[PDB]
Amino acid sequence: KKKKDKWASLWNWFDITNWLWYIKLFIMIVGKKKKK
Repeated sequence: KKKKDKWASLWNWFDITNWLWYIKLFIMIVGKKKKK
């Protein structure tokens, strides 16, 4: 493999979405625990 590439950046970019995936799930769950 070689640095400097569209795929190489995907590792540094997707890295931010790795945990961000859970966030989207928190936005929903947080609405359930809310209750009346």
